[PDB]
Amino acid sequence: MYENLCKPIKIGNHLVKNRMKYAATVDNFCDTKNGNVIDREIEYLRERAKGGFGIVVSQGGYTHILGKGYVGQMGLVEESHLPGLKKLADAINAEGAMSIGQIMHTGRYGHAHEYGIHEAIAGGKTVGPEPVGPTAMSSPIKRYSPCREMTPEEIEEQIQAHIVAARMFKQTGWKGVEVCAIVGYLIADFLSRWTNKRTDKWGGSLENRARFLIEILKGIRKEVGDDYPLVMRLNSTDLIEGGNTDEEYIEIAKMCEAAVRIDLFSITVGWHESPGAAITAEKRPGDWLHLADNWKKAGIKAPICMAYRMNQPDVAEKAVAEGRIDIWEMCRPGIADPYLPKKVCEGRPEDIVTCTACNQGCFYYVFIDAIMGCMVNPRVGNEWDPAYAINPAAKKKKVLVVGAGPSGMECARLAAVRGHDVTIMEKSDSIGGEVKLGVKSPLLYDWAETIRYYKAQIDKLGIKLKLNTEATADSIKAEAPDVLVIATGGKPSRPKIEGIDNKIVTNVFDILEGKVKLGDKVVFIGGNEISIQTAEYVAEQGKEVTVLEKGKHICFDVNIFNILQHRRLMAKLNMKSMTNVTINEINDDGVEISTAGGKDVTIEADNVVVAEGMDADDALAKAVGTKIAPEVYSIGDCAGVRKLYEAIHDGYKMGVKIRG
Ligand SMILES: CC(C)(COP(=O)(O)OP(=O)(O)OC[C@H]1O[C@@H](n2cnc3c(N)ncnc32)[C@H](O)[C@@H]1OP(=O)(O)O)[C@@H](O)C(=O)NCCC(=O)NCCSC(=O)c1ccc2ccccc2c1
Ligand SMILES: Cc1cc2nc3c(=O)[nH]c(=O)nc-3n(C[C@H](O)[C@H](O)[C@H](O)COP(=O)(O)OP(=O)(O)OC[C@H]3O[C@@H](n4cnc5c(N)ncnc54)[C@H](O)[C@@H]3O)c2cc1C
Ligand SMILES: Cc1cc2nc3c(=O)[nH]c(=O)nc-3n(C[C@H](O)[C@H](O)[C@H](O)COP(=O)(O)O)c2cc1C
Ligand code: SF4
Repeated sequence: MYENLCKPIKIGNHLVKNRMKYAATVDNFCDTKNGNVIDREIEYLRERAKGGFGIVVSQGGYTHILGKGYVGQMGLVEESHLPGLKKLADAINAEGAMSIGQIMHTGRYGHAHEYGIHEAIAGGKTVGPEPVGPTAMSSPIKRYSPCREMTPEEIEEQIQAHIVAARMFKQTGWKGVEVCAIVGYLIADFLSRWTNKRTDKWGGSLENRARFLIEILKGIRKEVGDDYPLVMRLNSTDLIEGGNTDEEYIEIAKMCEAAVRIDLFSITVGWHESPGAAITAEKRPGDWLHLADNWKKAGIKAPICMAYRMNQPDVAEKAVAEGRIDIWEMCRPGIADPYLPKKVCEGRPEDIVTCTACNQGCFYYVFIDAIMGCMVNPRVGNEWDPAYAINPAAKKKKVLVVGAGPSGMECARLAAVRGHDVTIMEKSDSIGGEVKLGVKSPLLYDWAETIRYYKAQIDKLGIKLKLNTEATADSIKAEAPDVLVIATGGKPSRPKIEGIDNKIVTNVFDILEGKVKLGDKVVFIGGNEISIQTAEYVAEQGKEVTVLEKGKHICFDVNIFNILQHRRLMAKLNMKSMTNVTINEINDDGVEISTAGGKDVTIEADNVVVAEGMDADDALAKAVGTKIAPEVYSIGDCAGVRKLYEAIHDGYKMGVKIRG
């Protein structure tokens, strides 16, 4: 089934069992006080190695405190870091994965001041805690603070720190070393003409900008020796106006191959300051592969790997078959499903927990300096935690799950995996709940992969699925289960708006279930994530859509990464939006609003969607109490409206805790 992806490959002298590589992922799982590797990190990475990845990369470790860019970033500076690095290599290696350690000074993106640092020693001098770069400059975005210009002594010290980092990996049993020269971190800062205005030997010509990197590479090669695998990450495109050209990145790669033997090139897209889409759902699998072709035709010797929205095994298999890339590299597909390679090579891709590119538990949580999680994978960061262990149930119980939404389906899946006798009662003709409605939205196409996964799991686990079956107090009593799990989700709210009872008024459920025929002018009251995604579905059908928000911003419940993707799509779809508006009335003609400036205006509509929020659909839970069955639980939105992350996590927590 996946002959090309499951084919072995030599990386330097080391033979890798397949073409699937798990990419570097800073997750804030390391000790925030000192950069030490701890059990949370060991177990996270051990699971990707158990999952069958041929190559497992560590997160990028800072070579100096000023280069620490995440609250729990791994350190590569002191002798005290060596024990944890050994423990991490042993855990990855024992699984038969090639352990590769990554070196990553975050440069201009450093946040030492926020991590309780007020002073440090750099280039033999006491300096402030500000981030460092080849040139003193500011960032076009708030997140990153103005950087200080490194002295040549600081530049020389960093080459030495990179060599030391490489030595630390080799002595602790790591099978290879990866130099992170991407996305706007320190090396990428010296490489790009946008960030490097230096007039000495470290900037100017392309060779001068590449000198820091070449010196780091030459230094590492001399230290680790000729037989040790030395790999690297380099941009194929920075998506920065005034940055380096795509051909320039190829010329840099050729400078690297000419100085040291490079055993693998990981090719990347964008900088964190890039205004364009790189990793969102706007990018489909294979949208970046032409870049790999250009590296191949330029004559790059070393094997090449590429990630960047490559979440589909069929797209990657073809890419490797055609020799476009030698290795399918991935980060978020491996966060979502650490067993993706084991599933690919056993020929069971219907079992894959696909990454939906929601950027919540991964990108968002890490950038807001929180412990990394995952929407579709509740085990992310919890692999080390005994409360998340999946153990067979001693005595089998009759488990009744009410509702085939994501919380109910995750609970049912875990309870059946652990050996319970599980039944799901679903009031509609299909599974998925609000996920089934959401999949109609332009950016939520990968939600069909979530429906596919659960449908295949229910089948395989022998869960008794009862569709078109509304659970009532009497049908529960007839079923007589040992455990009742209520997962009836949420329902659109009905705020106290004048003229809400008007026939022009509809809701998000009616739109997405096809229970309403819409006109040409459609007006949405509410600017939350759900309202926006239903509005985007309506506008994509070539209709005139206006979104009215009483609060200060639209997409107020949307994470920082997805905010941009909605701005781009609402512009492309010619969508109108108004914030700080007072909704006065809904009438036959549309909705009467008063702006914050005091202007009374009529928003003309054929349909008015009242989408201000969701209420818990808890009527069943209130009707039956806590005594209808020996154990009664409410999970997901019916227990209090939250979002998908909390629904899938509630489901998992419920499924693992059902006792025997
Ligand atoms: C989520 C951000 C990281 C930060 O956003 P934030 O809201 O925190 O920005 P800020 O607080 O500074 O406010 C700036 C304003 O501009 C907007 N904005 C922020 N970043 C922007 C941007 N990059 N382009 C255009 N506009 C941007 C933002 O919505 C906001 O609007 P406002 O609320 O009305 O003031 C954002 O810059 C962003 O999504 N950038 C694109 C990320 C990207 O594609 N990177 C390359 C692919 S990922 C990659 O290769 C990589 C490599 C190493 C990594 C290591 C660790 C973690 C991730 C890594 C990823
Ligand atoms: C258009 C849209 C877009 C969204 N976008 C996002 C997003 O981008 N990010 C995010 O985090 N969240 C998003 N959400 C919210 C997210 O989908 C929900 O939070 C999540 O589905 C809640 O899961 P749940 O299992 O608790 O409930 P539900 O998904 O609502 O499932 C409940 C299920 O129970 C069934 N049911 C109800 N009563 C009974 C009964 N008595 N007997 C039997 N079955 C019954 C229903 O038919 C349904 O299948 C979106 C929702 C919608 C509608
Ligand atoms: C939470 C998170 C942390 C990341 N940390 C690193 C890192 O330490 N080093 C690195 O080179 N890339 C890092 N990346 C980038 C990924 O390795 C990957 O190249 C990128 O997310 C695109 O691939 P994908 O679509 O498979 O996720 C990170 C990405 C995420 C989601
Ligand atoms: S949190 Fe969302 S984007 Fe990140 S790995 Fe999980 S499903 Fe993918």
